[PDB]
Amino acid sequence: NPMRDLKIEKLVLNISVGESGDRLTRASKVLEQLSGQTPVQSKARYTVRTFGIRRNEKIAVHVTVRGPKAEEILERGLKVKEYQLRDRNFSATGNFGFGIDEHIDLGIKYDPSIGIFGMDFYVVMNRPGARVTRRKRCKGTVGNSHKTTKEDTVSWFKQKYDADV
Amino acid sequence: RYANKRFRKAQCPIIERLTNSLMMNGRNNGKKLKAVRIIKHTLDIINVLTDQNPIQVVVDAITNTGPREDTTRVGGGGAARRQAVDVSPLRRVNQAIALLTIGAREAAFRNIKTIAETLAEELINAAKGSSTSYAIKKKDELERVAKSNR
Amino acid sequence: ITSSQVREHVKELLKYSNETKKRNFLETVELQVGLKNYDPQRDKRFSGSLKLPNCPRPNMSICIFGDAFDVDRAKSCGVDAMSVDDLKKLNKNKKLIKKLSKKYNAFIASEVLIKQVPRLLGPQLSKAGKFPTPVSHNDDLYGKVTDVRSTIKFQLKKVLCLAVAVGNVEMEEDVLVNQILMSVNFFVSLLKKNWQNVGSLVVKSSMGPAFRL
RNA sequence: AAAAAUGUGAUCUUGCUUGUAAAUACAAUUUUGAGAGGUUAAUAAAUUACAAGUAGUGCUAUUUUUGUAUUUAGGUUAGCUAUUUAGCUUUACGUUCCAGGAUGCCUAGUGGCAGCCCCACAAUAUCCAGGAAGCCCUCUCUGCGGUUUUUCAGAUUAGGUAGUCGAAAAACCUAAGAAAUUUACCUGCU
RNA sequence: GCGCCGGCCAACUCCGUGCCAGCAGCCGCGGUAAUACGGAGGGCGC
RNA sequence: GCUGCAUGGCCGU
RNA sequence: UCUGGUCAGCAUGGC
RNA sequence: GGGAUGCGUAGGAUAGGUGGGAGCGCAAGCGCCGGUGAAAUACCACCCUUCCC
Repeated sequence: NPMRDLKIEKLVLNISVGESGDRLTRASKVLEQLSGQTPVQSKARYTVRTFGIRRNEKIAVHVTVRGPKAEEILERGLKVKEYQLRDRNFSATGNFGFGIDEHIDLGIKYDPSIGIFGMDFYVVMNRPGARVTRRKRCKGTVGNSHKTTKEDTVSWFKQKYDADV
Repeated sequence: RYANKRFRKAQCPIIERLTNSLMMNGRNNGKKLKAVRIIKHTLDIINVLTDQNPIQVVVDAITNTGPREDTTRVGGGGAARRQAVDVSPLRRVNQAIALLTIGAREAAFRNIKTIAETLAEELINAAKGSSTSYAIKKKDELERVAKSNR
Repeated sequence: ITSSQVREHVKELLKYSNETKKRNFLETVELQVGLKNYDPQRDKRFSGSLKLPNCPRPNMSICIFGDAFDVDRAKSCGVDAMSVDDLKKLNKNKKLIKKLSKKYNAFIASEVLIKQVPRLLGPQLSKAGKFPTPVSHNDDLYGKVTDVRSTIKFQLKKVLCLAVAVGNVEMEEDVLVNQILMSVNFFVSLLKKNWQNVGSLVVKSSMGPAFRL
């Protein structure tokens, strides 16, 4: 029972692409004093016409979560811009964060996404034992039974703090 | 030239014609009043800082400022040589007065609500008691230029 | 150069010295050598002390700077003694110090005293080449005094030649030659060319004429 | 910095030559837009520090007390024109912007002012002119720049001089086939 | 009946026309108000 | 709506 | 004199 | 080789140097001494610079 219940594992915020803290190391400042940690990431994909053609990229991305830091964040997080907080918005797996997608090559990849819900929010929902699949060892796979359902997912969060819409 | 020399009414305080001329040089936009004031106030400035009577200080200044010789260009067969020549007595005054006011305006010191200190300081600096200041420089420079091309 | 040749030099020199059979006073033997193909400008010049194997015959004037014991020995020897107390006084009065330096060929000083002597004395003594030789406070001076007497200084200066006192009329020709050899040894060591540098060598008594080797 | 004392073997120091070490920065506006390529090819100035040799000078070579301190400073060796003062900018000769560092040199003083701690003025000459930008141009994306082919009758009613490349078209820029086709000053005959 | 009617050269208006069609001995005329082209009415000459 | 080269008038020079 | 400017002030031939 | 020659300052003075040196001389003088100086000088020598033969 309690096992079946859905809770949020790692969320992680993120930022847009391009260089960050261009004038001075900034934009990391936001994400700072927000969420508590300070991630930074880099990128690949050299020739960008209006992007850089830098290889190793300063590119801003970051955040993550845990338990309880993203609760008390993802608190006063959701209840931010959500014209349609949920619906079609997230999908089979449980949760999402998106907006309007573009015709781009997708699907055959690990599936990180451009998608921007908020400063592209990533609530990811998983119930269960699930640490099973992720963890290195006999990985195991999710049952596709005890898997999240969007319906269940658009529950839990909604029951608390904010309407589904 | 421009016209016949018109005689100028002498100064109300000290009935010196030369003074009025100086005042005219200062004035612009026909603000005759401000112009007279600046000169008068300067004279008062000349009195305090310097024991001497202002009228004397001014006249001496003009004397130091008047160029005796100036160079005028002329076209010779080749190139335009700058012929040195004397300067009319009338011409010398206009140059002297004009140069004083210009140099006076030149001074950094912005004293009195107006220009009045710059005039006061300029004149003293001019005197040859103190023969220095921007006004005298121009005067000395012209004379130097002349007789260079004697 | 060779021993036999010098022996002849010495022997001849003694015979030549005359006027009478011999002066009343004992003359001394001088050895003079001229050098060639050496530039005096460089540190080619020689200033050095040589201990002669058989003494000079005069036993060079020597001064001793030091305190009791060392000073006592000096007095017994009959040498001038400069006491520890005097050193500062002498530094102050250049007039006396200059005189003292001119009068004596060598100076021996208690080793501990060396800091003080150069501080005060060094300006006068050093230029001269007069700087004292240190000896332990409780050393036995006699052997040294004998050698320094029985020591002679070879000082070329900028000039090409050298004159040194080798001995006395009293000493044997063999001894004079031995002493000359010690002098020659220094030159041999100084330049790579060695003795080759010696242009000419001569021996002579005080009164007597010089004879070329 | 001043004072006193011990004292390293008294003692004492302005320099010349060789070896090693580090700064002197850089970015930006602007440029044919951007990146990459020799910001080249060249040759690297000079300031301080330690060692040795050497005239120097015997070489490394001390401790205690006192005021913030009572010290020297400041400038000076940028280019250009000029017969002097001066002036201009502020330093350029591969071209653009800028620092003056060595030695030696100058004022320690003169003039105005009631007075000054208040304003003005001197200084030779040799050393390197050094540092960054910057390089005919080339390749790529591919460039408000600018290519590729064709046609050219005829000015409210027509001509005389003529209008940025003579005009126009379509289109090319990884590709250039392909087709239509003006006017301003100014005027007329029976 | 025949030629001519812009000037030389005597005899003029309308319409058609539109650098066309045409005229022309010379100067020239016609590119939309042409006594100059073509017809018509009128006129001059013979 | 065209033609100030078909013009009046008026104006500039 | 400039085929100066204005038919867009008005007037006016022609289109 | 013989005769000349050697000018910072201080030093009675134009100190090229170095070794010997407490004397050389009837004396005068000269030196030591004293002193100045980085160095001391008579007298005996040797080594030099420049000039002459």
